[PDB]
Amino acid sequence: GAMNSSNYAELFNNDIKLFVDDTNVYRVTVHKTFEGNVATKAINGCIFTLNPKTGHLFLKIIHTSVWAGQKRLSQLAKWKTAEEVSALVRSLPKEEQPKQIIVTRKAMLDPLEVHMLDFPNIAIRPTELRLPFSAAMSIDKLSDVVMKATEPQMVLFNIYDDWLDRISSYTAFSRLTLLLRALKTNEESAKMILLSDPTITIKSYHLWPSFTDEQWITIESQMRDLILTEYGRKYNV
Amino acid sequence: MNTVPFTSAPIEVTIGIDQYSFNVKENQPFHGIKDIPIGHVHVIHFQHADNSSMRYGYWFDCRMGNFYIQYDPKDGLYKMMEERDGAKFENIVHNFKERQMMVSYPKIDEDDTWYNLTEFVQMDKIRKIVRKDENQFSYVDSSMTTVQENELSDPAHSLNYTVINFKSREAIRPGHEMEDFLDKSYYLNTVMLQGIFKNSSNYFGELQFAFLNAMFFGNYGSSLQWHAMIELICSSATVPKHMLDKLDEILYYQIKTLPEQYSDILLNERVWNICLYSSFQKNSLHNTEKIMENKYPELL
Ligand SMILES: N=C(NO)c1ccc(C(F)(F)F)cc1
Ligand SMILES: N=C(NO)c1ccc(C(F)(F)F)cc1
Repeated sequence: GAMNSSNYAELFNNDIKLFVDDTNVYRVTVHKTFEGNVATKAINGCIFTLNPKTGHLFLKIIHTSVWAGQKRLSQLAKWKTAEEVSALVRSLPKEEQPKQIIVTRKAMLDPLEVHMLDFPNIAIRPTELRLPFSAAMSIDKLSDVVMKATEPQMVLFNIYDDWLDRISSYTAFSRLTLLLRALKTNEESAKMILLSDPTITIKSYHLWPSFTDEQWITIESQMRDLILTEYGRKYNV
Repeated sequence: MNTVPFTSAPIEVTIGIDQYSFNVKENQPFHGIKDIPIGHVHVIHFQHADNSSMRYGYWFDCRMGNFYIQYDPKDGLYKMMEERDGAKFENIVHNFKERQMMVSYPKIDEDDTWYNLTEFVQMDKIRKIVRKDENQFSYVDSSMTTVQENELSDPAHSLNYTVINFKSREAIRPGHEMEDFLDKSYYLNTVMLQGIFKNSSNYFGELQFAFLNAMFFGNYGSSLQWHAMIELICSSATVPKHMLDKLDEILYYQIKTLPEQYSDILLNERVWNICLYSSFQKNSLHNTEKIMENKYPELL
């Protein structure tokens, strides 16, 4: 059934599973026309498909050409997502295929179920958690590769960098969701926290800065304060 | 005009014949039903006074043989049986008719209700849904489950309705996932009408049979099948124009006949709101939409 706080540790067991977030698949800028009407212009998007145990991220870049001449794009985007996730599963060797796929938005359930009919043993699950994966395009290297794409492209990352050498996947996922929640709630302030010391460098082959264990404690503390503050600046408390 | 004689009435029972019904008291001198119109299937059904559990009954066509009802004290129900001795049947019925021990099928002459509810229903096809080949008549009751229900447990006692499942490989062409899920025309027209049913008359007949079992027996699996067959048509953008017009008439008479006090359990809110107000055919069921709005505006 649905994934929630009560069954949270299931994410880090040894059954392969993927989260699928479609938030950033169909992305537009809304603008005025010469006649004073409003129009949209699409920009490149991405499917965020993530193994929470290993950190492996399958970033399918959605090039704006896929929308050309199509109607009801917000609806199409859910079915395009499901098409691409199904294609990804079919491309994986059997022993790498997931046993569950957890969609972050319930509106993905039927499109994914229909595209995965050939995989009756793969469970398609919703979640009650409010996961911050929409903020993935606040990660500079992810944003960069999406915007530069000139054609459909899949790019593979490990969203945990090398963290699993030193911490467990429960702790790594907690760190990731904290970073992404902060970026979602106040992007400028979160980026200041991560990047105001240029000597703590991002390795060429990484996404996040090369913080020591003690620096990660300080960073994580700063992210919590930002989230609680914004919750303050928001509701006035 | 044919006759379904009754050996006796040893237990108090409400007896239905099509849309009519009457109460018979324990050991009341009742010996059956006469003047049954020829040319239609019929259903004769029972609800015992003491145990309203299990409505049950028999679908039959008097053209196919001489049928009668005799109560079985061992199995505790009124059973239909076929009398193969035509002379014995004529003579026993003649005595019963002469003593005026039979009720008369009380058909008003203006009234086409039963024709309209059974227009496409045939016993030969009904026997395919209810498999008991040694009999010419078919038993149904409140509890029998459908093949599709069993898949999700006695197969001999199941309602073999056509399995409709919108999230199934049968319903969804590989490569046309979104197209086929959002517009079910290829599932309706190619898979079901051309492939399985063979024509719309067969589609309408099973749909009508599914409704009548839901209404008369409270058979939940039949209600599921009725709604699924409606939803499959309404969710198709491409439906032959004669089919839509006929569906509107079919549904109008079903809604007209439904007991007002059973609408809460026999009508699925989601299907009807989707069919009448959201679907491709939202504008094609004028008679059905008008009676639903004047009779059940709450459901909507
Ligand atoms: N007990 C019976 N046979 O042994 C029997 C009783 C009544 C009928 C009827 F004519 F009404 F159909 C047929 C048979
Ligand atoms: N051709 C059919 N498809 O199964 C079919 C046609 C008519 C009935 C009926 F309910 F009227 F008996 C049942 C089935």
